[PDB]
Amino acid sequence: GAMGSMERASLIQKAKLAEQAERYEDMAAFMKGAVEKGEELSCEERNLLSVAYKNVVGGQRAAWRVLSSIEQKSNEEGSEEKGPEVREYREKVETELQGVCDTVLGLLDSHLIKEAGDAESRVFYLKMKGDYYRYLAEVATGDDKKRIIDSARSAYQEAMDISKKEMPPTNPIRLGLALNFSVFHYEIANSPEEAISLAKTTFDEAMADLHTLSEDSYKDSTLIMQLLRDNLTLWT
Amino acid sequence: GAMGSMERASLIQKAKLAEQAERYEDMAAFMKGAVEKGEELSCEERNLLSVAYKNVVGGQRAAWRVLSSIEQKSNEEGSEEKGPEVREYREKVETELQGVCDTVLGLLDSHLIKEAGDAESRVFYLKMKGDYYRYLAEVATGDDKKRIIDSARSAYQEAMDISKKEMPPTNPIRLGLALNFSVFHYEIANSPEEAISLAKTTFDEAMADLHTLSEDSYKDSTLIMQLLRDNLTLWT
Amino acid sequence: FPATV
Amino acid sequence: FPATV
Ligand SMILES: N=C(N)c1cc(-c2cccc(NC(=O)C3(Oc4ccc(Cl)cc4)CCC(F)(F)CC3)c2)cs1
Ligand SMILES: N=C(N)c1cc(-c2cccc(NC(=O)C3(Oc4ccc(Cl)cc4)CCC(F)(F)CC3)c2)cs1
Repeated sequence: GAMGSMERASLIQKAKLAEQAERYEDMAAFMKGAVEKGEELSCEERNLLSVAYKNVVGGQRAAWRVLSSIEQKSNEEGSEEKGPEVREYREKVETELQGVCDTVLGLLDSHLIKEAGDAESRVFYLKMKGDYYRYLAEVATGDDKKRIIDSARSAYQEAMDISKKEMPPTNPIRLGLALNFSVFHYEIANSPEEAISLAKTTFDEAMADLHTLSEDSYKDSTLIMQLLRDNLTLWT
Repeated sequence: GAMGSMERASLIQKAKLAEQAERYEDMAAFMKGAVEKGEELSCEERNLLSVAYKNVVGGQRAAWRVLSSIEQKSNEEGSEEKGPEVREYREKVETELQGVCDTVLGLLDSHLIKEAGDAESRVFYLKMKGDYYRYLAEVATGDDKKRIIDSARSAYQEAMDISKKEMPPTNPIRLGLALNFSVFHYEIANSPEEAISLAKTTFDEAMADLHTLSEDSYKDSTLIMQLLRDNLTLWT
Repeated sequence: FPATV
Repeated sequence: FPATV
């Protein structure tokens, strides 16, 4: 690691600076360096890690979608052959995306998940593991696609089981996990009914627990509840 | 060059795909590969090159400005010492920006400018040369700052001299050159009166030539004229 | 696309 | 910042 010579605290400081500068590739590299120091991550540090890679892979995914759409059109009945370039470049972006996902999954496997004992850390990391297998699934087409899907499902399921036992229904990590696992069902697993059921049950159980929250906790929980509702409106 | 094995036409095709995907670093690398094939660039190709690097360096400049602002505040009377990290990271971004500028200036010097004989190509490239020295000037602080400023000024001046002899006053390249040279005067050369004079004279001479244009040419020229007016409104 | 966080 | 193109 090229961050091996930098202090852990300096890496965290520079990750925050990179965030302010919207330099998310740098932010991700700094937080990878911090993880590789071997210490567990605090709550703030876990979110710096997740924010950085979510932005990096999110940009890759958007680019992949543009290129895949162009590629499909080049393959419709009537299209003028344009050669291998669209496929090649889509493949280039795809390989870079897979590399970022493998990097994140590698950090979770070495050794963030195995040292995560508290619900807030363990659920957070297992949600990330589901998310990055889901992004691999979005581009998968080979002998491995079912196995990638099952890896996402398995990570999400373990996170769900812990979250239901150890967190209140309004916990934003629990809510975001359910939101994303619901999207997994709809978009990856061809299970729209499961997606809708999960979003609705999550929303209703959160609604019933809002009365326990402070104003600031209420704001966070209702924001993600609104995303659940948004998806349900998209799907019904 | 890692693009040495790819066809020129494939590089141009992939630059256009990268643009559609908002992958401007890739776009710039593809167009650098195309320039390094050694052939002159067509009008479309010149604009692909400029669009790519303008987006890359524009993002670097925005990040540098964020970090420089944080750094200045850390140095105000009353600030808590936070160590070398803000300076280090600003320096990192600055060095990467300088590298991109040097790359573009290198392409112009080897050998785009020397082979550019038509006004539309030669003015276009000399404007780029002024622009990328201007971006170097924005971050310069050493023994070289005056010389960087004079290099920008010299490139802009040669472009201006050609444009006034060889292009109509509504030509969008001529207009954009004047817009940017005016900004150079205001922001780099500490010559706001020159900046204002140049913008106003450029605007008025363009106004008087609009009657010669088609509807589509009119649209392009008046768009950049509006940018001249916008700056004049900012400065007066 | 649907919302995720 | 002022406009450039
Ligand atoms: N960016 C930075 N420098 C910093 C961010 C933080 C910080 C602090 C507290 C909470 C969070 N965030 C979250 O717990 C999650 O994200 C949320 C999203 C929306 C809402 Cl309304 C609430 C939470 C919950 C859902 C998710 F999917 F698991 C992802 C994490 C972050 C400290 S520093
Ligand atoms: N992006 C792509 N794939 C493609 C772009 C083109 C193309 C085609 C014609 C003109 C231009 N552009 C310009 O001549 C400039 O830019 C303009 C900006 C605004 C306006 Cl209203 C008009 C022109 C003039 C000012 C400047 F500073 F010298 C920079 C060049 C580009 C073909 S393909």
